[PDB]
Amino acid sequence: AEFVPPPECPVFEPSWEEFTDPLSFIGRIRPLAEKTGICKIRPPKDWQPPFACEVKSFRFTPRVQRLNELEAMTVREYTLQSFGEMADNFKSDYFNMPVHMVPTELVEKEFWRLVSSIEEDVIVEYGADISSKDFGSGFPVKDGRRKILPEEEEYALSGWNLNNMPVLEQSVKVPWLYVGMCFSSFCWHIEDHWSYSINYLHWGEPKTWYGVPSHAAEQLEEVMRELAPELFESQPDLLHQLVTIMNPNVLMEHGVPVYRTNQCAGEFVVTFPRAYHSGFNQGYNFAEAVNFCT
Ligand SMILES: O=C(O)CCNc1cc(N2CCCN(C(=O)CO)CC2)nc(-c2ccccn2)n1
Ligand SMILES: [Mn+2]
Repeated sequence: AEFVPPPECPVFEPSWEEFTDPLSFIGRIRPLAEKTGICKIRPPKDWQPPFACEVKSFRFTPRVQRLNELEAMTVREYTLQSFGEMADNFKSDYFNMPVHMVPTELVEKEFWRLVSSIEEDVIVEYGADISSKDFGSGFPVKDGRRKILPEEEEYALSGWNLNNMPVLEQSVKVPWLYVGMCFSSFCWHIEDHWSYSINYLHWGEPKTWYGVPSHAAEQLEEVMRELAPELFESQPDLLHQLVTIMNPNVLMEHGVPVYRTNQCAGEFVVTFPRAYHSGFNQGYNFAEAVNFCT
């Protein structure tokens, strides 16, 4: 009856030698991680980049998300502080306990119950698709728009700085920010041009991920087309991906391999080419993501 968590995706804790270059490291872990779609990377313990966003002027209007909008078939400005105050108040009121005491398995189980619930309409807000050009990237950048301390220059030049990832494909982009709260989510989808993606959680409560390897991409799309609303069945992928929310247990019951992970603060998540992925936030957090080429 209740949610059965998918198996855990691979977690890598590279040494300082293996942490020298991201593309080299991702290429060596590819034989395993591409069989799970997503993977988690924990940097060395002393690798702690400072949060470099202009928090004094950071303002945004988040988007409203109704969890059961598909089942039921049916805009305030915040600062970073005011959104976090709303986010913590929502979670502590909903679970009747401090936000840091709510188990991740409980938020996960309750999230998927609310998505399919008809008698309970839960509505959250998500600060999504905030460009790193608006208020700066979460990573220090030698832009000249903000001071970089000597202890922060190694992070401004690091290859794991998402602003330093290669983004140009060989033929004949900047990171985006996401301010999450409890139950704010993103549905199943693949990146444009089947591109890689790397995600870094700067701070806050964990972000729960679900991933499907690329070898099962067609199987997921077939299951989606079979069970998604018939009114959205003939929609193109770029538009259907806006409303492709589906319980992972439903995919697993149809033979789709699904892996999960809890991305905690200071940890990376890499999605491989054509790896369908979805997830939700356990609470107030801040993430940065960019597509990169190999
Ligand atoms: O929350 C994170 O830390 C990043 C999760 N990853 C996203 C998030 C995203 N936002 C936020 C969630 C709502 N939402 C969807 O649910 C449909 O995707 C769309 C807007 N949009 C994308 C995306 C879109 C088009 C092509 C590639 N990617 N990826
Ligand atoms: Mn995406």
